[PDB]
Amino acid sequence: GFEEAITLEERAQKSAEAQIMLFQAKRENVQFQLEAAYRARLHHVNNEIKKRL
Amino acid sequence: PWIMVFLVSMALLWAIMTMVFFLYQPRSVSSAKGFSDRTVYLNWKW
Repeated sequence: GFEEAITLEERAQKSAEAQIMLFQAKRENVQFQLEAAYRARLHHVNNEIKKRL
Repeated sequence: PWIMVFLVSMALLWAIMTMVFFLYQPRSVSSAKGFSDRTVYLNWKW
């Protein structure tokens, strides 16, 4: 039981280490949304010019 | 001498009673099973 409790604490420390990559995933999630919104407008502008043509 | 015989018998009864009181088997049956249920885990900043 003491050996198992050590390994459980080892996993808890590793999950604390992976908190940083979660933050990067949140940062990329924000950047993905801003890209999908801005590029659709760029697609919409191109479609509007094609509509004018 | 009934008084002296009574006192010895009662003193014997007290001595047998004390010997019975410590006549037992201690056990240690508290393992670390509850330690395995104390997995402290960090709340993630969602």
